[PDB]
Amino acid sequence: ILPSFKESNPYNKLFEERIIFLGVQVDDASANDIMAQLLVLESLDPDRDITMYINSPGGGFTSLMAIYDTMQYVRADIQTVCLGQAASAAAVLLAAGTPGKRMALPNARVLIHQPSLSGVIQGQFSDLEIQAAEIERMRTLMETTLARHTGKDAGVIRKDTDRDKILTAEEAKDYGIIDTVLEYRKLSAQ
Amino acid sequence: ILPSFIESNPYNKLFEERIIFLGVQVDDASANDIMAQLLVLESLDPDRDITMYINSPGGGFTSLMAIYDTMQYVRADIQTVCLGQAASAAAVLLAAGTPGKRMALPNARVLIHQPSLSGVIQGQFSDLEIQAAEIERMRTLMETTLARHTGKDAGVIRKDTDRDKILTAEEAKDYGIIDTVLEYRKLSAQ
Amino acid sequence: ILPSFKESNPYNKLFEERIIFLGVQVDDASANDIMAQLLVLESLDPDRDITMYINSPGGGFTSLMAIYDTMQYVRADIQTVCLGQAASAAAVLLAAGTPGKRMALPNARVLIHQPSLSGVIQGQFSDLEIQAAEIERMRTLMETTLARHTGKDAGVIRKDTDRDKILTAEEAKDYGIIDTVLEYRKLSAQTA
Amino acid sequence: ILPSFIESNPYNKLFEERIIFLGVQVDDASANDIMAQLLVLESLDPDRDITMYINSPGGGFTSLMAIYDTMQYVRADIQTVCLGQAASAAAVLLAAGTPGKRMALPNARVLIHQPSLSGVIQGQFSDLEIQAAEIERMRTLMETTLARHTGKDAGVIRKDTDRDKILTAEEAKDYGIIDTVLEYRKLSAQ
Amino acid sequence: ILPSFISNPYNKLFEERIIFLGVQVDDASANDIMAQLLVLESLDPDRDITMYINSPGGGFTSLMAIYDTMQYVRADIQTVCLGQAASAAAVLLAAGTPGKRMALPNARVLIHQPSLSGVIQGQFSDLEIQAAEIERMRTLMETTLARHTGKDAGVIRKDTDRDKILTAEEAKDYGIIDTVLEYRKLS
Amino acid sequence: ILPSFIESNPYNKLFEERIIFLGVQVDDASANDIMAQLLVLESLDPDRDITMYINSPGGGFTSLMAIYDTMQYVRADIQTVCLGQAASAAAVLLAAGTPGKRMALPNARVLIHQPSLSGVIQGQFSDLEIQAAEIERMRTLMETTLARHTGKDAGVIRKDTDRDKILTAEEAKDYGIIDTVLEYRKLSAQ
Amino acid sequence: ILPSFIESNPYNKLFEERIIFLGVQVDDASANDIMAQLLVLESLDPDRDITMYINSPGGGFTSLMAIYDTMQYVRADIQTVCLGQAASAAAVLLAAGTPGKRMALPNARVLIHQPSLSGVIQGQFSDLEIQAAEIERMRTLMETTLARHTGKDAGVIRKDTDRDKILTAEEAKDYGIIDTVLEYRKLSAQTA
Amino acid sequence: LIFTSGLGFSKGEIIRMVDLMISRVAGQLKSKDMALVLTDAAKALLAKRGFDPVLGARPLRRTIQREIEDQLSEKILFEEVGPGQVVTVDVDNDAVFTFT
Repeated sequence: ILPSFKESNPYNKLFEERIIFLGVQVDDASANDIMAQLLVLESLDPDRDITMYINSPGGGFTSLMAIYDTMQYVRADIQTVCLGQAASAAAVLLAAGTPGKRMALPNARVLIHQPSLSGVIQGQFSDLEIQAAEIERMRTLMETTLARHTGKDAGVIRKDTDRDKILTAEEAKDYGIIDTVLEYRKLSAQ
Repeated sequence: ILPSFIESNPYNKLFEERIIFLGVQVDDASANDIMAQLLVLESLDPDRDITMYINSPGGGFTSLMAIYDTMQYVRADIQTVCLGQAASAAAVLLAAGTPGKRMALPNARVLIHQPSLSGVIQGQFSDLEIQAAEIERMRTLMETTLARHTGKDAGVIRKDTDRDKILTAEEAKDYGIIDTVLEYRKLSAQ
Repeated sequence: ILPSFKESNPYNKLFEERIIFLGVQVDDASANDIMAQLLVLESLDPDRDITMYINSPGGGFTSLMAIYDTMQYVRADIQTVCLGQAASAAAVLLAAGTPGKRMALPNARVLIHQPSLSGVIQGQFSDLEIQAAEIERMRTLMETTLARHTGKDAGVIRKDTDRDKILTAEEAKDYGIIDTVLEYRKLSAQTA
Repeated sequence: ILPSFIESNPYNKLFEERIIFLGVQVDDASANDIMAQLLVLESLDPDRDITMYINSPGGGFTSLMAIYDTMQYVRADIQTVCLGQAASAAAVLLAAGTPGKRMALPNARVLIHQPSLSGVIQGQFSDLEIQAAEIERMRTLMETTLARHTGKDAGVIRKDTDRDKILTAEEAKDYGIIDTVLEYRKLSAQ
Repeated sequence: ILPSFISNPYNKLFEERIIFLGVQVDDASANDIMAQLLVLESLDPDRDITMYINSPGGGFTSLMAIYDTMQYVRADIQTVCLGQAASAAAVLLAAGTPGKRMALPNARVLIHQPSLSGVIQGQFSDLEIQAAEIERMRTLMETTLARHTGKDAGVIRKDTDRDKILTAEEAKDYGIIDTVLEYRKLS
Repeated sequence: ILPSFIESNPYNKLFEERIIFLGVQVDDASANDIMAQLLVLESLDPDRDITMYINSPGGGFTSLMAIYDTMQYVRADIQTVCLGQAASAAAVLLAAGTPGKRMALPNARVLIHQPSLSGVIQGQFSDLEIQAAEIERMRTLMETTLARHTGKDAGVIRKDTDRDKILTAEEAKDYGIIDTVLEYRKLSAQ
Repeated sequence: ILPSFIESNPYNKLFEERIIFLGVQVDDASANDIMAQLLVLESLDPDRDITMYINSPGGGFTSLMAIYDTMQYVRADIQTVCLGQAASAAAVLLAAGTPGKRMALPNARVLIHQPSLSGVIQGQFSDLEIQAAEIERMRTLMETTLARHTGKDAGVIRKDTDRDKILTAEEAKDYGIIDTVLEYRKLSAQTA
Repeated sequence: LIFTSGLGFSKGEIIRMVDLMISRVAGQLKSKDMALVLTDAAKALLAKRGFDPVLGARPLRRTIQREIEDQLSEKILFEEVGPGQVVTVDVDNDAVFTFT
């Protein structure tokens, strides 16, 4: 249950503060909403940074590419903050934030791994030979995006994602996926 | 969880700027919604372009043809933007935009392939002759539509779509499905 | 996700312009809604036409006949427009519009075929004879209605609907189910 | 989707002019709604007729008799219009309108058949003989109501209803279930 | 589809102090009935509360909750039977204020002893407790109907030994209702 | 259906008079709702009493203890009324009202029995030892609360609640679960 | 059915008083809701305490760590109150409130145990070794968190959570998970 | 300056005023050579019928007028009670007054 308080929820109030939440599995339903929100926030004020909070377990590839293109298109800078995890697709989204404005809370984690096709795609050999080509293209594009945004080489990225790579916030920062590890703002502690 | 309040839904804001979002499967319900929106926007301002956003995996054929006829009928020019993917029927809708005003983000993919049957139609051999004739008619209609909206002979389209053909944005521009590939407009990037 | 925009939806605006959308399978619910809308619009302005957009895969027979009787009953004329397809019962509804005011879009599809039982009725032979007689009655009634509204004989309709008959908008206009095939009204297209 | 207008939808509008729509199965929920509507309408103006549109495939017997009693009890006179079909219980309700104000559209259909048990009732022979007595009682009650309202004799109704009897509007008029078959009002056809 | 007007018909009935027991008797419906009864009693204790019954019966404890609330409130209760009153509902129908329990001519009442639906497993030492409880509930129904119909618990027990169906007139002769509604039509 | 009146519905009116309705099973959702209501009512007017209507078959044990701690914590006096039944946890809640303000309608019921493990818990013997010790702790706590509120001794409660003990209103009053058996108020036949 | 009043809900009223409610299993949906609420309450008044009620059976580790980081991140101090139980993840959250401001009702219970992978993860040995390393890392991280927030050596927590450990409010206060066990504030009891 | 001005399941001198008010009727009768006497039961019934605890003694005057003045005037006109006679008012048996 989510309390309300014009009736507005916490999510709407944060949206009015230029904050977006990618806290669900990435797919068309979530991607279209994220895109509409990004476009609206850019229209309202394009010189103000949009904070995107990422706590996703992953999702599809086409949806990731939609969100990525919108993030890289809007005039406003995007600031990604990873809270609990950024697994697979979301990892790219975390690395796609504006250079210098990629953050992860200290206990956040990132998980980068090569694309996988859960389930069986059946058909003649002449159809599987096309599906394999498309999947290889998708994997290569993921590597190229990660290498463009992390500064590594597509070959190094390809080798590192051969199997599930789990990175902590410090390890991700050293890897290029994020820039700074958020420090706690609590006044009592400091 | 889309942010809205009682209704400033971001989709309302998009529609208020003459943007229709085809972000789901192309079926009867979504088809009817799309035609209602196109007609409403044409009435509101017949001489202002209507924008369509296509992130869809395609769907039925009659629904595709409903949307296509409405797009061609309305007095206003239709500008189609492929964001994410435009697969199967949606591809035609992407190519059906007003020539010049067909666009796609750099990482979008367009899938063109021939009509296929969702399941098995059973009956006497005569009923199957009728159904097979209808399916051939539908396939030829698809080839003709794409030939009309891409500048290529229907024979070339038939040869190319005999098996799944996936095109990046640039390959789609060369193929004739779209006209421009959007360039990112982020300010800090320049 | 159907946006709004007084605040209204696209369907409310269409209704305000005297347009009824039969975009679902014909059945009791949709039949009742269409009848209510027809009665309401006819009361609002009896001498003004009511437009019926048809994109439907067919449906029941009693519901079809309810909608048909209501269309033919109201003071106002009915202008039927086939949008993406009109199959089974929706084809009869399309042909039931006022002559001269039935039209289809260029790529629409009409599908006329004889009534088909969905499933099975099990029972004694004395009940199956009754059911078969009723089914034949309904088939003949469909043929008679289409004959009346297309200008063809009942025998010709019976021969044609024996098995699925798929027609394009032009073939439907030749057959007699529609009167005009809609023309595009894009300004750029005309000026080219 | 039923479109409203200016905040009254078509059903509320019909209700303003004293029309009750029995377009569903005759069961507890529909029976209670119809009683409530009949009582409200009687309260608003007892001396004005109440119309009942029937498009139902019939249903329960107790619900039938409840609606029937409420119809026969209200001070206003009920006029029943059959649209599409009035089968099984609904037929009785159509026959139970005020003599002289029962109507059916030309292509309507009426179905009469004796009550039938849905499913199987299991028990000892004593419970089953009690149930059989009750079912004979219900059958005789339906026969009595139909004979009362159609001018036939209970025996003729029994013989006619042994096996499902399907009547067109004209045949229903000649059977005594309705008084007149509605004529079209269109002017183009006049 | 229930059409509103201006409010729904059920709000209009409730304003006139009419409660509709049109569903199965269970905890949810029992709580709704109790809340409505208390509200109506507070608004105007003197004026009577009407209660329409078209239900196929239901639980026993929910029956007893509704029954206690009906007897408790200051307002007189007037029960109508409409289309059916089977099992629990029958008791509630007989639980209206004497002289104010009526039924429509083609109503139907159905009284039978409590029956367990399903099987209650367990050791014999627990099934003895369940059997004793079931007998207690059955005797309680016997006693309530005997109180409200003016018949001995033995007679009511013998009658309800197997499902007993009554028309409105037979129910009247049985003490479950007081009047059978004559039709009100002006013609 | 639950009719509204002028606007509010019966539960809101009950709440406005400081009445809480525990009419469902005792689980986490109902427990949280009951605690929220108790705290709100305590804030509104601490001196005035809060009434709890109990008609429920029981439910969880930790939810029971949450509701019980909240009831015993708030600054206001909690009156309890058992309407149809108070089985298992509910009985404790019924017995946990303020001494003097625990009531039950004449035909109410009160079932008290020892905690029972619904379903089957599996695992090694070293885990089941812990689970059994926890179950014993929960049972002893239930007996302790019942003894504290009914005035009896914990041993007598343990003997009595071994098997399902069903008490009527008067038997409950003798046992100490309640204090008064509500008497009817009906003016007629007073 | 939760009764509204004149309007709001009890939950809206509590939120207006800065009282978040974690009453369900700790998963991504609940984590997102709690994080949004904490951020909103921090925005409205960063200098005021935020109360968090904990009645939950636990849940995912990543959601736990999301909520934990958000609690440790916002400027407002957090006060946790355990009502019915705080099991698995919700125990860590209970210990994550600001030192001195962690409370439990007298009859609450705190269940702390090591992470357990309900379900089966299949794959090659080369993937299972990675998964096992990750699970060990998360277990050690939970031990470190509890050691930090309870003033106990991580080895002590590791030995203690080897099997499910259930603690009553008093035993939790002795352990370190909470600071004070709430006392009833009923007026009648105090006056009697 | 003088100025004047549960939901459910919960449980668990007037005779002098009557004499003063009938004083006017007694005096008017005396002017007519008549002596009105009221019995204790009569006064009790009059107070019961005409005294409203919610509204005080407001409806008492009209009650006295209804029960005594009207009947007494009727009897005077019938000549069944003549000047110089003592009119005694009694109550019998819901109840009803009687004049001697």
